[PDB]
Parts: sequence; structure tokens; C-alpha cells
Amino acid sequence: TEEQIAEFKEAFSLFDKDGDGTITTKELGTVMRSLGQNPTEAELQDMINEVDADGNGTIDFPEFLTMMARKMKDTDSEEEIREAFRVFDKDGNGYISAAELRHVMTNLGEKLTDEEVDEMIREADIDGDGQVNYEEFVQMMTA
Amino acid sequence: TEEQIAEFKEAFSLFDKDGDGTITTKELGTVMRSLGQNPTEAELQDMINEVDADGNGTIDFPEFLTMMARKMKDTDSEEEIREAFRVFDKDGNGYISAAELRHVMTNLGEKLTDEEVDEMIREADIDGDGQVNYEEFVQMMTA
Amino acid sequence: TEEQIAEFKEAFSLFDKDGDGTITTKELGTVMRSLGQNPTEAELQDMINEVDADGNGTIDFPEFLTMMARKMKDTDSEEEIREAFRVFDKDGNGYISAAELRHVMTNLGEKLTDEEVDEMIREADIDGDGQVNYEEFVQMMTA
Amino acid sequence: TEEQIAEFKEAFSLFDKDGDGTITTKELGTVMRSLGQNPTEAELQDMINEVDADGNGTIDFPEFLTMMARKMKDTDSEEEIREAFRVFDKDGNGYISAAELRHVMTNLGEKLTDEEVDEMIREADIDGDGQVNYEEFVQMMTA
Amino acid sequence: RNAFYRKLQNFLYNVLERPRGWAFIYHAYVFLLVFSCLVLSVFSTIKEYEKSSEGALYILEIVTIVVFGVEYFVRIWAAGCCCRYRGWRGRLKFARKPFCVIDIMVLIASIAVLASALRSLRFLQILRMIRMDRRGGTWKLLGSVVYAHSKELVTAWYIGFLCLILASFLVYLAEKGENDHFDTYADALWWGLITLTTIGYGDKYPQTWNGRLLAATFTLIGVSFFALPAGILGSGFALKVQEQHRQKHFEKRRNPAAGLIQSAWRFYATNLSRTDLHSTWQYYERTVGLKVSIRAVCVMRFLVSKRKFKESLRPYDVMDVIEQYSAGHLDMLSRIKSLQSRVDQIVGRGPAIT
Amino acid sequence: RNAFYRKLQNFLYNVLERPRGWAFIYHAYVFLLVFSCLVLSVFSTIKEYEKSSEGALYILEIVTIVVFGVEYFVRIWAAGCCCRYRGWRGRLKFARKPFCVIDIMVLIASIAVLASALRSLRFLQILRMIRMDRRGGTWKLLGSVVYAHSKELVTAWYIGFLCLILASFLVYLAEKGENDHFDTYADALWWGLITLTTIGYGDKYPQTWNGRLLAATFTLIGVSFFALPAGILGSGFALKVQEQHRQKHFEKRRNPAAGLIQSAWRFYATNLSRTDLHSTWQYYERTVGLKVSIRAVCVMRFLVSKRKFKESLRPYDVMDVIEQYSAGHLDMLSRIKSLQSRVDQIVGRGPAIT
Amino acid sequence: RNAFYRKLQNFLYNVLERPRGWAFIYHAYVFLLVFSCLVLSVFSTIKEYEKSSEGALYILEIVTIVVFGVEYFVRIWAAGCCCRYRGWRGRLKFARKPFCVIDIMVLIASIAVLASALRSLRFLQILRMIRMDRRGGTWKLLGSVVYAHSKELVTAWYIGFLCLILASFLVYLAEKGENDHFDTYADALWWGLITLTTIGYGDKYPQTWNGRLLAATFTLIGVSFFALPAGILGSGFALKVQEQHRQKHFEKRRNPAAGLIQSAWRFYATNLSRTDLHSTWQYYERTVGLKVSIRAVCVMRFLVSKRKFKESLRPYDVMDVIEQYSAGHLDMLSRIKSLQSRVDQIVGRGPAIT
Amino acid sequence: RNAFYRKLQNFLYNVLERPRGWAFIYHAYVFLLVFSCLVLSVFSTIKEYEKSSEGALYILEIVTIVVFGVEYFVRIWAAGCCCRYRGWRGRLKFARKPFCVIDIMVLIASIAVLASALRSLRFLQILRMIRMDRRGGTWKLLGSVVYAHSKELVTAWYIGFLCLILASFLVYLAEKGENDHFDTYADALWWGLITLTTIGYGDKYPQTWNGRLLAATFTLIGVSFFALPAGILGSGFALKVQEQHRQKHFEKRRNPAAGLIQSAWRFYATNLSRTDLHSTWQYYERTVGLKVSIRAVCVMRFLVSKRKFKESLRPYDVMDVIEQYSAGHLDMLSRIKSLQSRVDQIVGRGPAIT
Ligand SMILES: C=C(C)[C@@H]1CCC(C)=C[C@H]1c1c(O)cc(CCCCC)cc1O
Ligand SMILES: C=C(C)[C@@H]1CCC(C)=C[C@H]1c1c(O)cc(CCCCC)cc1O
Repeated sequence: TEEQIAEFKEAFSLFDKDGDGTITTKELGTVMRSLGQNPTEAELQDMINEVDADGNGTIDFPEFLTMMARKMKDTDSEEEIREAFRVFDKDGNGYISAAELRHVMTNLGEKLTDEEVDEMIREADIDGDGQVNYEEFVQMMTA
Repeated sequence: TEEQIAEFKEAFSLFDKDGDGTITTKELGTVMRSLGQNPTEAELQDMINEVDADGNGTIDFPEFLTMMARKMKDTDSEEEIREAFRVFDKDGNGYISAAELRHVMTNLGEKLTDEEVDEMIREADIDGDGQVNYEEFVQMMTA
Repeated sequence: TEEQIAEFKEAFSLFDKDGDGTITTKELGTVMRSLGQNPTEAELQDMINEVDADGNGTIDFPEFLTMMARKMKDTDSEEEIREAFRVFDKDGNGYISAAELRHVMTNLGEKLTDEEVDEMIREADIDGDGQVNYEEFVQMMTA
Repeated sequence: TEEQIAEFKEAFSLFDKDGDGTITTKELGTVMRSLGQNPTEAELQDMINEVDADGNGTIDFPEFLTMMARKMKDTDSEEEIREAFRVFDKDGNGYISAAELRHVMTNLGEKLTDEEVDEMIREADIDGDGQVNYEEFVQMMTA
Repeated sequence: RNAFYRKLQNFLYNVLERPRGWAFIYHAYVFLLVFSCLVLSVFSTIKEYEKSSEGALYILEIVTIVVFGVEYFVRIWAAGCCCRYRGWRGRLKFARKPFCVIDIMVLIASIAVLASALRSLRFLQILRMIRMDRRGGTWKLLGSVVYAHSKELVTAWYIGFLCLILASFLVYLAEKGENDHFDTYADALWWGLITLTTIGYGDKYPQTWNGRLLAATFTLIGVSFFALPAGILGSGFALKVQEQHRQKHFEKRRNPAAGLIQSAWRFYATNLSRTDLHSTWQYYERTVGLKVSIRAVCVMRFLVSKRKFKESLRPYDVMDVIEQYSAGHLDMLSRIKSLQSRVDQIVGRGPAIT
Repeated sequence: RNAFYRKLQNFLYNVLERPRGWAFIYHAYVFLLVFSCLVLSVFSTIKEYEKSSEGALYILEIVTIVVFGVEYFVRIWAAGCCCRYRGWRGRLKFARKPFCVIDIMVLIASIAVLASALRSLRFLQILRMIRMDRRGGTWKLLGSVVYAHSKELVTAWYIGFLCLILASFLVYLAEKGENDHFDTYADALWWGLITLTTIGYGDKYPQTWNGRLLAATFTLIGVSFFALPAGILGSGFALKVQEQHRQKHFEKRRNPAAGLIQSAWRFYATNLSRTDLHSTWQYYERTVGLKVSIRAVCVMRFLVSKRKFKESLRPYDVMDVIEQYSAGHLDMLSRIKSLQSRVDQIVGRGPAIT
Repeated sequence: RNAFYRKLQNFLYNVLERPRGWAFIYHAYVFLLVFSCLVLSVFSTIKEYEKSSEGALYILEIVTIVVFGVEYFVRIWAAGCCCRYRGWRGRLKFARKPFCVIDIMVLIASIAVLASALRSLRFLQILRMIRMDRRGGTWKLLGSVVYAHSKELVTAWYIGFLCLILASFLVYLAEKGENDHFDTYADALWWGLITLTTIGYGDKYPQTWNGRLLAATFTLIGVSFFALPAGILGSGFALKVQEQHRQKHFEKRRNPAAGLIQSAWRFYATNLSRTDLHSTWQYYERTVGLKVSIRAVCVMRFLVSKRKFKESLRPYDVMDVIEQYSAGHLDMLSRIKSLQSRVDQIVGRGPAIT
Repeated sequence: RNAFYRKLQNFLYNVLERPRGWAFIYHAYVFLLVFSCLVLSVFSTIKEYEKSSEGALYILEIVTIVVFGVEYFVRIWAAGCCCRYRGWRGRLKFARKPFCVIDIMVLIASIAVLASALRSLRFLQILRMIRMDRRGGTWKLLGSVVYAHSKELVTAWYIGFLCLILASFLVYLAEKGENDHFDTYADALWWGLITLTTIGYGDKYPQTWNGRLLAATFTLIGVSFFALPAGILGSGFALKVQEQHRQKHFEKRRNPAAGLIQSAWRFYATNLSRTDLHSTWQYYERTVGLKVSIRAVCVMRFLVSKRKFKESLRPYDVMDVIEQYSAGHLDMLSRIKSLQSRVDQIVGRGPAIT
């Protein structure tokens, strides 16, 4: 809404330092390394392209508010998350043991801190089993 | 109805120049090159054959009125158009960018003039996104 | 019912010439040759075996009445007939031209006389098209 | 409930001879050979691992009573039993002859006594056909 | 007698023409006879074995010629069985085929020779050996495989020819003077050929160490590229034979499909209750309480035919099951579309019933 | 003792008959012994090595003969283990098998020789080498592969034979006078053979340039067609071995399926609440608070057996998963048909409830 | 005339550039001419054939040079057809391509030689033979296959080289003194190479029995590993050609897809009842009762184009049909999800209507 | 500096250990250096080239030894990077590995020789050439392929050995007296070996016509069975390389799957409205209006990671897509089962609402 629009304006000002209404790859890079993460030029190019819809190398405010309002229900990531967990389900049981989650979560991809896996199991081990049904996890993430 | 039946009488008279009730491949060729398009003898033969049902090399009026009343919903072209757009969807996203449509529509098959692509995007870009969901396009073309 | 049971008793007496309650393959051969069709010993044996349920080489009355009451809906021949017609549908259009039926019906398997194909087209060309939709044919045969 | 809890306590005492609340593989072997069946060390290890949930090499009471209350409908063995019977259905008819059951039930896997196959046919030949539909059988074990 | 005469004519034509079982045994025996004749000719060429070899060859060749004559006469006399060729006119029309032209030319040349002849005998023997095929199956298969793998074969030829030319020229340069084997570039080309094919006669071989090194470096690649076509042809032969077997399987599927449809229609049109079914009863009458027996016959034939067709739908391939199951998948799509339409009807009624 | 005697008999029969693990090591060792015997015979044929070679051969052959005798005696004495053959009568009945005939004939010939002998020794050694197979597996595989690729192999033979004949004849014509290697067509045929096979002894080679050109033009094609069978046989061997492995996989699937069905029925019939289940409790009593323990062990057996069977359902192939999933697709068809029937019921009720 | 001039220029450029039909016949004829030139040169190298060979070679080479020059001039003059190169400037720009550099260098070398020359003639012949390719198709295919199977080829090279080195060294040790063929390790290496490749010249072979035993034991493995690359390359060639054919099939699919979409939109926008469709009517008007005739034309075109595209969707592969059917499977997922949503609506209404 | 020191140590260790890009170029250059050393040794064995060959070999070998020493020292000094081995103790622990034992033994032997030497130099050169592999990849691949095709290879060996023995014996019988090449069965066996392998040295060949005929009849089959292993090994090599590539593809799939799950959880736990999410905000705070910017970063990362993973789910195979789609088919089973349950609820309500 209007208040969300103002928040998005503050966010755009944070990103679009130049204030020209277009986020440059260097602006996003500097804000990233300010956040403490160092991206690569090609990685940031793929990033902006994944958001870029006008083919300009930047993002205008309408696209930024589109990404902000883009709920992950629309993204249709159910199949993708299902496939990822199936990839990590070495048995095909339809679940995955907690220990495997602890090992993979903090050792693969963008390794997460122990806090992230703790909240993962908190919102995943609803039945307190440890052998979380990944399908249920993606369903609750969707819901 | 009867008025459409008389319209089809006029159309057949335009096609069946000889007036014998049978459209000859030469009649189709002459009317085609009058329309400004030059077909090949084998091309026109396959044309009539795909429309021919009595295996005579021509078309009696009942077949002509059948093709006239033959709405494309009966034809069941949903799967065919789906497959065509998927072929042109190099990513498999379920959509296709407007620029790719501009390039393809006027470069392969029977190239269409800029007006045709303009009306295509007009009736396809219902959400004004450019990344037209070809599923929606075939669904509306069917509906 | 009882009257059908008596009809089946007459049929069994016609088959079981010996009257012992067991139809012998030789008795089936004699009745077939009387009918004008000559089967082979192995053909008749595999045939009764497909009919045989007690593994005795003959048939008792309960099996004969079972096959008499065996409606083809129970047999579940929808898929088999579908596959056969698809095999004979060289184009995959979901139909088959009348001329192809005339050629195949009287030249393959147990060739049928012109009368049989005439009744086939009569009960098949419900719409009088000739390009019978074999799905419809199997559905009506089931219905 | 409470009475079933007491029954499971008696069962655990019968299993957990040491009384420490943890069933040892050696205790399981002793109780098995008391039952008259001789398992192997690796066999019993995989056995407990399948029944184990805490990854300790033994079983605590909660896992034991969860397994005891674990109904087979939850186990979802419909597909597995279907596949097994399909494997033993060399024709794919959707059924299997009684004699094949007599041969297989007492010759492969854990051979069963003639009484077991007798009860199998008793609960299988509900229609007294012998060619039991394995799908119906698994459906009945599920219900 | 007369019917038996036509039956025997047809059976012997089948033996002589496309064989399946024991006719193949007869064809193998005649092939063995002609092969023995060729071997005896080759032996007769040997000087120390000439006398006995030729003595046996004369009688074996008269036996071969009598067998060939009786076979050709039986072919002409049995050519009338097929509907294409009937009577004396039909047999004479069939005799005009190019293969029969080859057979008759071989026969007349052989009888003229029997009634410098060694070269003519060799040519005639080669011609009959070629004649053994009778269907061009081997030649057709080889041509199909060559055409299918035309690009790979031509690439192998181009690369191997360039390698041969370059290696021969380089070794000739490196062995022009020192070695008398390579006094001319043609000799070097002969050496390069008999090396890259790995024949290695030994009449010509490099002796200078520069030549030896060049020969090594080029012969590795050359033998690889010269052995390529054997593997290419093996793969092509296997693929084409598998394709032919698949087509044969599909025809063996086609016939029982007709059987099943025929029996299904007969059983559906022989129903006792239904009327206007005389079109089917007349057939069983002209073939000849009886009605129920005929119905039992028909339904029982339907059962056996359905079994035959179902067992005839063997997978035989991944693509085959994929297509068969895709038919059912399209059927499922249609059924779910129908359910969607019915649910649309229900949701339309919901507001109305409320 | 007695039970141990039968157990040892069966174990040693398994070692001597179909081996799996260390029995294969024993078979390899006896194979090595016989191979060393053959190598020592070949060495003894060498004149300069005759003395020591024969000296070692005598002792190694006595060792071989005692090993063979003890093996045959153990085979006869362990032939009673199987249910087919039991007791002295059963062992004697088993000894009648053709392979035992070969073994006993070799044994008696060897003992007669030990107790112009070089040729007999060679024959006996070849016979025992053939005897090493014990199952005809190699011969069966070769025959199956040859039969499977009969058309390709026969086409290769026909084309290669025609090429050999034509090339030999043409080179013979081109080198009849100039070259003394090709004075007779038999010599030319020998040359063509040793060329098209790429053996190239060098005893006969073309020298006239017409002969060289013809030899080149024909040897390219000839070597291709002569190397074809090696690739064909390799592909066939691989295919047949894969097929046998697939069949073994399916049998290893069959057994755990029986295990799973057995355990499932036992678990379902050992339910506490249900009655008339004595047919299952009696089995556990014969094997032998106890009721609940029996139920627990039965259900846990069911879990482990289901795990085993599920692991046993490995794809192993595209067709395998295609078939397994087609079963589920047919199940889907049935379920959607049931839903169609229920929706038909609903739409029929719609007018009634309106 | 002028339009005919441009049409002929384009047709001849297509003939010279990527050919399909009879232009391939012309290319084959010019290839045969150049191959005859090379063969005549090789013959001229033969001393006894020098006179007539060179006499014919001179005239055949003048014919070759005139054909080559006219072809090059026609290539330059027809290079203006393509939009990339137009006019004299465009033709000169195209002439800069490396292949035209090779062609012009060959032309100038030939004209200089014609207007120790044997070696230059041979080099020019080889260069033009290489020039025959005109697309690098063979070289590109070979490079792609080598790169794809780099690991297998390198492993074969490593193992075969180790085997060659070890076998040559061992035989050299076993035959250092007894045999004069192996007086130096280089000689033994040459023997090992001409043995493992199975060339077997026969100039060097082991004669001591230790040498013969080592040679056999090592040559088995060595010939296996040296013949490996031929099969590897054959398989790679077949795989790459199949991949290229699949890509071509997919492009032949791409074009009729555009045709179908074009015709479908035209037919949907030529509907008589619908308005605001002049955007399509103007096309037909500019190409030129007429309205209905145009609509009939459009629907007819839609039918024929749909037939063309549907035929263009041939399986051609397991993966192709799997992908096509997976599209429909995802569609089925969507439809069943919609039905689930509608059933959720119904179950929510259930309590409400009650 | 210090961090740069560790980074350079890790980079150089990666260069020496598993290389990907330019480290492969360095390895190729050192391999070329050692290969040139071996070639120069072989040249030095040639008598006429001894002087200059040895002169260059001395300097090239000193260059080789300094390069090897620096490489080994850098390996030991960079062995501390890996967590397995750190510090001087870790480096010394790593040096105990058998490959380092081989390298150090070669180094010490070379330095002792430099500071009858020809044979030691040869042995050391072969040892370092073997050392070039550094991973046993070629040996592991060959062993895996041999084990996989053990049955086919053993059958080929058995049949080929029987053919060789029988052919040699028969030819020996046919040429015992007439030909002096076959005076002993060992000579006949040598002939059979050099024929069936198609080496054909030509030192021994049959000359009697019975011998020639037997040799032909047996060498056809023998060369087929002796060329079998080359094709078998080629197919095995290709299959194993494809399998390894498939496994690598699946690992490259595994990593982006974790990336996608990570980003999805991060973006689901960075939602602004939801509470109890500080467990994720703390991570971003440690890395360091900021809330919304962080959420934008997170959703963007989720989008890019989903794109990466979806692209990573390439088919790559028929089985791969079959498995992926079978997952969805099981999902369809579950959904249709849920719909069946809901329709059962509806039909149960039907009587209630009526
Ligand atoms: C371009 C071809 C055909 C390959 C790839 C490039 C190279 C390194 C050699 C070819 C090749 C051989 O020609 C022969 C062998 C067998 C071992 C030879 C011993 C030195 C392997 C081997 O890869
Ligand atoms: C009918 C066969 C078997 C093929 C196809 C037709 C032709 C042109 C040759 C055969 C063939 C060779 O016989 C040998 C090579 C290797 C290079 C030879 C160098 C001249 C390639 C090569 O395609």
C-alpha cells in the first residue's frame, strides 16, 4: 500500500545511491559489500538480469515494487524445492534426517550459521521427529 | 444459417469459376495468384487433400460449408499451438518475450507484416507484460 | 436364468457329444468342422486353455455358463480394441477411413465377408462420415 | 492405551532381559533363537536399524510402542505389495492362480507352512475363484 | 490330384522362393554343392593336384548343371502359382526378370562350355556364386548402411587419404637416396598403403631413422583412421538389422490387431437378444440350439484372439511402450477434461441451488 | 559328525560345482596348474630345452593326475548331496553325464599313457583344457551371439568372400607372367586371403603396378569387410552379457518379493484383536506375553523385509522404470474411471435433488 | 534479365557454397578431376610410365587450372549476392577470408609453375586436395570427436605407450646378443611399434625363445590397446553425426512451428463476426464476397499448416517424446490442481449449504 | 602477506594436485620435457647419433632434475594447506604416501646416478613416466572396464586360445616335414600367435597346400576372436567415461540444490510481517530501512538461485527425466487419492443431505 510504497522508496534510495531512479550494478555491489557479502560482476549481472525486465542493465521503481510484492506463492517454487530435497533425500523415503540437514545446511551452497538450521528444525520438526517430511516443509513454506 | 449459406454460395462461385460444383487445383491456383500469393502444384494438392474428404481431387459444396462451419474449437489445436510456442520458448518458462515474438513472427514460416505482430501483442499483452504466457494466448484463441 | 440355463444345456449337449459332462478337444474339432471352419489341434488346445479354468483339458458346465454369462464389459476390451484401431490408424488422427476398413476387414486375420463390413460401417457411420472415430466404436460396443 | 501400555511393558521385559530399557542385539538374538529362528548378526543389525530411530544401536520404550501402534495403513505398503504380486504375476492379468501361490508361498523368501497358505487362500478366494486378484488382496490387508 | 497339383506347385514355389525352414536347408545344400565346385576348380588350378581335381570336378559340375536345370525348370513351372503370373504366358512373363536373365545366361554359358576355358569357367562360377543371394539382401543392407553413415565414412576416407599422402611423401623425402625401396614416390605410396592398412608385406620399409620416426608418427594416426570403417560398418549393420526386426515385429502386431477387431465385431453382432444381425449369421450358415452354440464359438474365439493380440503387444523397445502409454495418457487428458467440464457444471449449479 | 558329514559334502560339492567366491580361487589354481602343464609340454617340444622341460613335466604331470583323480573321486562322492542323486546308485547315475564321460576318458587315457606318446599327450592336454569350462558358458555365449547376429555375419562373409575372389582373380590376371608369386590362381587366392585379413606375410605380394593398383583398390574394401566380424561379435557379447545381468537382477527381485508377501501376510494374520488366526500362531509355537512379543517381531520383520524389497526395486534400465510406472499409470486410469463414475452419480442426483 | 541476373547469381553462389542436390554432382566431378590429376602425377613418378603419364598430365592440368580459375572468378562475382557482401567492395571484402587466401595462393603457385618443379607440384596438389573440403566439416567432426573422447584416447595412449616401451625393453634385453635385429634399444623400439600396431614388416622379429615368449605375452595386450582408438573414434563419429542430425531435425521442427502460429493467428484475426481486424485484412488487400473467400483461404492454410507441424513433431528419439509428454504431464498437474481447488470450494460450501 | 602466503600456498597446491585450467598446461609442459628426455635417451642409444644426443641429454636431464626437485619441494611445502596435513609434522606425514615414496626414490636414484648406467637411466625414465599420472586415473579406468567385461574378455581369451592351439597343432601336422619353419610345435605355436594377431612377420608361413588351407580356415575365426578385445575395451571405456560424467553432473546438481534451499529458507525467514525471525536477522547483522533492503537482497538471491537450480536440472539422460517425472507422477497419485477421499466424503454426505 501507500506506506509499503514509502518503505520501498526508502529501500530504493538505499540501493539507488545516485538517486537517478536506476540501480547500477556498482551500486548494488557496494551495498552488498557493505552488508558484508562480496559478489562477482558476472554474478551481479545474472542477478540484475533475473530481475531485469526492461533489458536496460538496471531496475526502475515499478520493477522493484514488483519484486517486493512478488509473493513466493506466485513464484511457483513448490516443484523446485521438492526436487532439491529429493536430491538430498538419498533414500527416497519422502523425508530427511535432521543430522543430514545439519551437515548439508552449513557445508553446501551458501553455508548457513547454526542459528539458521536451528530455526529450520524449529519450523520443520513440528512433530518432533527429526525425519522431517520435506514435502510438508515446502507445503508450509508455501502456505 | 441460410444467409451464411448464400454467402458460401457466393464464395464457391468465386472459387469454382467453372461453375461445375468442383473446385479444380488450377482454379485454386488462379484465385491464389489473384490474391497475390503463389502456391506450388504439390502444395495446393496437399491443401485440397487435407480439406478433401471424397478423394476426388476437388471439393463439393457440402465439404466447403463443412470447412466454413468448422470452428477451430472442433479442430482441437490447443496442443499444437502449445507445442509450437514451447518450441519457441527457449527457456521453458511458460512464457515468451515480446522481442522474440517480433523476431520470429516476421522471419520464419509465412512472415507477417508489422501490423499482424502489433495486433498479436495487443490481443496477447492483456497484462502489458511482454512476456506473454503462451498458454493464455492459446486459451483465449480457443475461447 | 432357468430358461438360459436350459439353452446352455442344449448347447452343451451339442458340444459334449459323449455326454460325459466334459467337452473334448476332438469333440470341439468335430463341431468346428461341421460349422465349416477347420482349427488346428494346438490352436484348439490353447483356445480351450484360455477358456479352461480347472486345468483338466476339457470344460464342465459351470465354466460354460460362466463364459455364456461373461459379458464383454467384464472382459475389459476397451484398451485392446483402442490399441488395435490405433495400430490400423496409420495417421493417428483418432479415426480411420472407410476404404481402409474395407481393405483390412476382408484381408487380415479371419477375413470377413462383405456383409460383415457392411454391418460394421452401418453401426459405425452413425454420423455418415466414413472416417469412423474408433474411440466411439469401442465406446458403443462397450455400451 | 493404558492396558496396551502394560502389554507393551511385558513385551519389553520379555525383550529387554537386562532391564536397562535398551534392547541389545544379543538380547534380540537370544529371544529369536528361543522362538526357534536363527538370525545373523548383520541381519539383526539392519533389523534394529530399520526399527531404530535414535541411532543408538538399541531401542527405548517410546520407539517400541510407536512401532507397536504403527498400523500398516500408515506404512503405505499398497504399492510395495502391488509390485510384489505383479512380479509374481507372469502374465499381467491382474490376478494369480492358486497353484502358483502354493508353489511360491512355500519355496521362496521365508517359506510358510501349509497352514499359512491355507489361511491365505481362505482370505483370498472370497469369490472361490483361485485366480485371486492381488489388488483386491492388498486392498483388504490395507482395510 | 488337380488341387493337390496346385498345392504342390505352391509349396515347391515357396521352397524355391522365400524360404523359412527346411527350404533353407535345401538352399544351404545347393550352396554347399556350388561352393565345393568352386573349391574343386581352385584345386584344379594347383599343378600337382590337377589330375584328380579335374576328374572329380567334371562329375561334380555335371551334377551341378543338372541340379541347376531342374531348379530353373521348376521355377518356371511353379511361377504360375502367384496371381501375378499364371499359365504359360504368366511363366514366360516372369522369366523376363533380370535375375532370371542372369540365371539363364549362366545356364547357357555353362552348357555351351561343357558341350582357355578355365577363365570362362571362373567367370561363370563367380556369377553363380553372386546368383546365390536371390534377393540382394546383403547388397541392400550394405548399401543402406553405407548411405546411412555416408558422412562418417567419407570423413574417414578424406582424413585417411590425406594421412597416407602426407606420410608417403615425407617418408619418400626421408628415404629418397639411402633406401632403394623408395626410389620413386609411387613406391612410397605403395608402402604407405600397405602400412596404414597394417598389412605390412615387408617388401618396402623405412631404414633411415628419420624415415622410421616419420613412419611411426604417421602410422599411429593412419592405422586408426584406416580401421575406423570396420567399426562404422559393424555398428551400421547391427542398427539396420535391429530396425528391420522392429518393423517385422510391428507387422506381426498388425495382423493380430485385425484378428482381434474381426472377432470383436463378430461377437458383438452375434448377440442373441439383438436383432438385425443376419449379416453375421449368414456367414456362419454358409460356412456350414445351434444359435447358442454359434454364440459360444464366437465369444470363445474372441477370448483367444484377445489373448493373442495382448501377448502380441510386447514392448520390444522403450519407444514402443512410450507410445502405447502416451495413447493412454492422451485418453487420461480427455477424461480429466471431461471431469473439469462436469465440475464446471457443478459450480454453475451451486449458485442456482443456493 | 553325520550332519557335519552331509554339510561338508554339500559345501565341497558347491566348491567343485557352481563356484562363487574362494571356490573360484581353487578353480583358478587348478587352471594354472594345467596351463603350466601345457606350457611345459610346449617347452619340452623345444629341442634345446627338452631335458629339463621333460624332467619338470613328469613330476608336474603326476601332480596334475593325482589332483584330477582326487577331484573326480570327490565329485562322485559328493554327487549324492543333491536330491537328484543320492547314495551309490545316485552317484553312479550322475557319473553317466557326458561331461563326466569326458573327464573319465581323459583320466583313463592319462593313466594308461603314464603307466609317439607326444601326440597323445597333446590331444589329452587339449581335451582337459576344453574340460576346464565345466558349464559351456563360453560356447553357449558365442553360439547365442552368432545366432543373434546371423544376418550381419553372413552378409559380411558373403561380401568379403566375393571381394576376396574378385581381388585374387584380378591380381592373378595382372601378375600371371611378370611375378612368380602368382603362377597359379591358388597362389593368388592365398595372397588375397593373407592380405584382406591384413596378415601380410610377404611371401607373395604384387610387383607389377597394375597388380599393385588393383590390390590397393580391393584391399581397402576387403580389410573393412574382414574386420567387420570382430566388431559385430564384440557388440553381441556385450549385449548378451547385459541381458544375462538383467535377468539375474530380475530373479534377485523375485526372491525379496516372496519375502515381502510372506512377512506381510504373517503380520496381518498375527494381529492381536483378530480371531481365527491359529494357523499363524501354530507356526511360531512349532518353531519354539509371548503373543505380543511374537506380534512385535513379526511387524519388525515386515518392516525390514519391505525395506529389502524396496531397495531391490532398483531401475537398472529405462524399460524397467517405464514398466513399473506404467503399472501406476494403469492404477491412475482405474482411479480416474472410478471418479468419473462417482461424478456421473452426482450429476444424476443433481436433477433429483433439484 | 536484371532480376534474372540476380537470381542466377544467387543460384550459382548456392551451387559453389552450401550445395544440396546437383551442385553436389558438380562438386563430385571437379573432385574427380583433381583426383585424376593427382593419380596422373603419381603415375608420372613411375619411370616406365613417365612419358605418356606426363603427356596426359599436362593437358589434364591445363583443364584443371582453367576450371579452377573460372570457379574462383565465379565465386568472387557471385559473392555479391549475400547481404554480408554486396558490390565490388563486398566481393573484395569476402575475398579476404582465409579459405580464399588458400585458394588464391594455390592459384598463383599453379600459374607461376605452369607459366625441381615436381616437389612444388606435389605440394600444390596436396594443398588443393585439402582445399576440396570448403567447410572444415571433416576436420571439425574429427576434432569434436577427439575432444569428446579425450580421456579414453589419452588413457589408451598412455597404456599403449607404456606397454610398447616395456615390451621393447624386455625383448631388447632378451635378444641383445643372440639376434642382430636388436643390437640397439632404438631397433627394439621400432620392432615393438611395428609389432603392436600389427603391421609386422618382418625385418625385425625375435628369434630367441625368451624373446618370443615376452613378445607374445606383451603383444596380446599391446595390440588390444593399439586397436582401441579405432573403435573409440568410430563410436564418437556415429554419436556426433546422430547429434547433428537431431539438431537438424529440431530446426526443421522450429520452422513449421512458426508457420503454424502465423496461420493460426491469421485465421483467428480473419473471423468475419469479430471487428477491429483490419490489421490482417490490409495484408490480404495489399497482396492483391472477397472477405469470405479470404477467410476460406485462411482456414485452409491453417489446416494444412497444422498438418505439416503435427507431422513435423515426429518422435525421432526417446528423449524427444519424453519431453513432449512431460509438457502434457505438467499440464495435467495444473488441471488436477485446479480440480483440487474447486473441490476445496465444494467442501467449504458443504457446511454452508447444510 | 601472511594471508597472501597461505593463499599462494593453496593455489600452488591446487596446481600440483588436481588441476583444472592452466595448471594442466604446466603439467603438459613438464610431461613434454620428460618425454623429450626419453626420446633423447632413445636417440643416444643409436650409435651414429650418440655424441650429440648424449651431449643434449646431459643438459636436458639436469634441467629435468632441477624441475623435479623444485616441484617436490613445493609439494612438500604446500602440503600444509589441507586440513589433513598442517605444519612441518603434517607435511612429513603427507610425504609418507606411496606416491611420494615413488617420487622420492626416483629423485634419489637420479641424483645418485648423476652425482652400465644406461640400464639404470632407462629404468628411472620409465618410473617417472609412470609417475606422470599422479592419480591412477588411467589404471583405475582400465581395471574397472576389465572387471566390468570380465565374462566377455575371458570368453574371448578361452576361445582364442583354443583356436590358436588347435590351428598351430593342425598346421604343424600338415607341415612337419615339408616346411622347415614348423620343425617343432613351439615354432608352429609362434606362427599361430603371429598370424591370429594378424602381425604376420613372415619368418614362418605355411607352404604346403594342406597347411595353407588349414591356416586360412582357422585364421579367419582366430583373427575375429583376437580382435574382439579391442572393441570390447573401447565400448567399456566409453561407457565408464559416460558414467563418470553422469555422476559429475549429479554432483553439480547437488550443490545448487543446497543453494536453492538455503536462499528459500533465508527469504521465507526474512519476511517483514512474521515475527520470531531474529535468528536470521542476526546473520545479516553479523555480516555487516536496512530491513527492507535486506529482504530485497534475500528475495533477489532466491530468484537467482532458483534460476540456477532449474537450469541445473538438465535432462542429460532418459533415466534422469524418467525419475524426475516419476516423482511428479507419485505426486499425482497422492493428489488423486486425496480427491478420491473428498469424493467419498461427498457421496457419504449425499444420503445425509437428502
Ligand atoms: C587422433 C587419434 C586418432 C588419437 C588421439 C591423438 C593421439 C595422442 C593418438 C591417437 C592414438 C593413436 O594413433 C594410437 C594410440 C595407441 C597407443 C600408441 C602408443 C604411442 C592411442 C591414440 O590416442
Ligand atoms: C564401402 C566401404 C567399406 C567404405 C565406404 C566407401 C569408400 C569410399 C571406402 C570404404 C573405406 C575404406 O575401404 C577405407 C577407408 C580408410 C581410408 C582409405 C584411404 C584411401 C575409408 C573408407 O570409407
